[PDB]
Amino acid sequence: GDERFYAEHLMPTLQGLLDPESAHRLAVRFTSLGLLPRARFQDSDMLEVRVLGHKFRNPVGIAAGFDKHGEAVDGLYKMGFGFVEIGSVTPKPQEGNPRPRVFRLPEDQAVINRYGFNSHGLSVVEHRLRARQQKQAKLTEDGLPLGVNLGKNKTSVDAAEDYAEGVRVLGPLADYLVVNVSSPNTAGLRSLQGKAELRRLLTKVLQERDGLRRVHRPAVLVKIAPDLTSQDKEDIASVVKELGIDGLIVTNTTVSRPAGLQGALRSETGGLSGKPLRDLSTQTIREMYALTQGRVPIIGVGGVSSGQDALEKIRAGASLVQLYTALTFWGPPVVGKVKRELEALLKEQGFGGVTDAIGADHRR
Ligand SMILES: Cc1cc2nc3c(=O)[nH]c(=O)nc-3n(C[C@H](O)[C@H](O)[C@H](O)COP(=O)(O)O)c2cc1C
Ligand SMILES: O=C(Nc1cc(Cl)cc(Cl)c1)Nc1ccccc1C(=O)O
Ligand SMILES: CCCCCCCCCCC[N+](C)(C)[O-]
Ligand SMILES: O=C1C[C@@H](C(=O)O)NC(=O)N1
Repeated sequence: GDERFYAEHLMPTLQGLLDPESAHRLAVRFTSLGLLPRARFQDSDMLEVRVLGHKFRNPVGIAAGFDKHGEAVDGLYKMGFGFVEIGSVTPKPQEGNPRPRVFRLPEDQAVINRYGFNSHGLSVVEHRLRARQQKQAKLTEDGLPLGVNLGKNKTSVDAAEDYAEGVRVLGPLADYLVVNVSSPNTAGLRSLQGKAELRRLLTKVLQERDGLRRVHRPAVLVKIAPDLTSQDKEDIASVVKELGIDGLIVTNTTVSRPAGLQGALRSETGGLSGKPLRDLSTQTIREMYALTQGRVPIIGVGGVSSGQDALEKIRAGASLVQLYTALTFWGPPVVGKVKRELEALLKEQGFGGVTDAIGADHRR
């Protein structure tokens, strides 16, 4: 699990041999078989966070979209992530967009994808999680929670009902649910982010959640785009506080193309992730934290590949962070790297632990 060997040799060679979707599929397969490094980094108490009704032994999770179908959850904990989010899962199976649909921008340390919610569907994922449900219960009790990100089918005629089905089927199996209302790659999905129908949508979601038995009742979070107007964000903050949404995930990929991208493939359609997204997502965290008065837990995601990247989102108001794209460039060692650097920076800047640092920028 040597960071330099993966970063300088293994990964560059893998990317030379495999297109990104092939690499992704191979990585999921290897991970689910435990064929990858087991974290030697043992988490210190400084990294522990309590939010969303759970203990997280460290604040660094794997973002949705890597393990879309729930196949590699245990290998991902083994890799050192403090929590795992699977999905997005749609109600029925669907294939997603035609290939190629994932693109590498090496010069920018970025990826563009237009997968389009390729999904095994709720039923398959349900049985997959049921097969390890008790193992997960112990992991969660141990401080390693599981999130499930819910999507909707391309041809769906009623978006709210798709999400409602997801709550009923996978909600009993998840520590938290994510209503993904921010994918760049499904027609019309992102406009579920406007006020009146976001309120209608989330009201129905929360009602379905509340109808689940107490011990099987997940937290519900909303995952938003980096691409929202001031008005959108203002409206989302309002609805979230009004309905009692448990948290926000900030952010999904961007449909923007920031000035300065060098990759040959920069003009491919889809969502951009990685380094070019980093500060855009950090600023969105900062804004949503202020609009919710620091009362609504935020998971910060976008361009995290170092302890500094993570701490900047934490200080901006994130209680937890996720990464994905950094894994595709640096490989598994990046997880321990981020955790180790985060702990060092926390001591360095005088924080007793992660919890003390949450939102710290707003208190200056
Ligand atoms: C290949 C790929 C597939 C993704 N699939 C999903 C998805 O299915 N559901 C979702 O909510 N986010 C998905 N995302 C977005 C990530 O969860 C994350 O929000 C985004 O990539 C920003 O974090 P990062 O810069 O560390 O990659 C995907 C991202 C990538 C790169
Ligand atoms: O996931 C990996 N690679 C990978 C390689 C290793 Cl050696 C380990 C792990 Cl977990 C993942 N790669 C990707 C995942 C999603 C989208 C694009 C890629 C890519 O390669 O461009
Ligand atoms: C029966 C429905 C089948 C849907 C399959 C969708 C593509 C799944 C490809 C493997 C997972 N992955 C995200 C790594 O491409
Ligand atoms: O939420 C999502 C969906 C994913 C996909 O296209 O499957 N692409 C993304 O970048 N974010």
